[PDB]
Amino acid sequence: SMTARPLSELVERGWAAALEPVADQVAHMGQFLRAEIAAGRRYLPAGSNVLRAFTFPFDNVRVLIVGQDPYPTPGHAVGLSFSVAPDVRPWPRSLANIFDEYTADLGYPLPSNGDLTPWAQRGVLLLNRVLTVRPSNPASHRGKGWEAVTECAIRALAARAAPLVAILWGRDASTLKPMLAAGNCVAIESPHPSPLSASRGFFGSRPFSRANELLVGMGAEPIDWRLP
Ligand SMILES: Nc1c[nH]c(=O)[nH]c1=O
Ligand SMILES: [Cl-]
Ligand SMILES: [Cl-]
Repeated sequence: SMTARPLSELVERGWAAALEPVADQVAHMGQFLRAEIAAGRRYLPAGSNVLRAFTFPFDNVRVLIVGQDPYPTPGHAVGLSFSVAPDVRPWPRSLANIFDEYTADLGYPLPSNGDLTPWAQRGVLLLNRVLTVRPSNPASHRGKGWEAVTECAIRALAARAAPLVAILWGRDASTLKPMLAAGNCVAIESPHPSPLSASRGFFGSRPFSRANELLVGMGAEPIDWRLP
C-alpha cells in the first residue's frame, strides 16, 4: 500500500531514491485513493500495480514513453502504460494504433498480444503522466496530485549521467517537455495514438526507429523493440 509503506518497499532501489522528493506526495496519493473508495468510486489499475513502472531499474532506463493516464476499462490497465495482460483481446484502440505504427516503422509482424513487458525489461519506461483513473472515465484523476510524482520521475531521469530519449504521446505527456531540457536528453513529441488524435501526426511518426537513431548518436545501445 502506497499509504502504508515507504518507497524503499514499494519501488526499485534507484527509483526509491529518485522519488525521495515526492515521498510524502506518494503517501498523499494513497490517501486520495482511500478517500475515493470511501466515497464509492473505484480506481485503476489495481493498487499493487499503480507504481509498477518504478519496479524496473531506474539506472537501466534508456527510453521513456509517456501517455496520459491508465486504460479506463476494468481488466486493461496493468501499471505499465499502454500494456495489457497477454490474454486481453480485442486490444484497446490506442494499442492497436501503436502496433500499426510499430509494423510500419520497424517492418516487424504484428505482435501476438498486447503485453509490453519485454520493452520494460529492456530499458523502456512505460509511464503515464497520471497513474490512476476512475473506471470508464478517462482523465478523471487529472490534477489530483500525480503530476508532481511523474514530474519528479522525469527530472530525476534527466539528471542521470546517462543518455535518455523521451517519447511524449499527447498533450498531458507534453507538459514534461520543459523538464527534459538538459543535453543528455532528447524528446520526440507527437499526438497521442488514440483514435481521437492519431491522424494528426501519430501515424507516420516512426518513434521507435527515431529513438534508436537518437540513442546510437549519444553512444548508447538501441532498444530491441521486437515483440513476440
Ligand atoms: N490512452 C491511454 C491508454 N492507456 C495508457 O496506459 N495510457 C494512455 O494514455
Ligand atoms: Cl467507480
Ligand atoms: Cl460518486
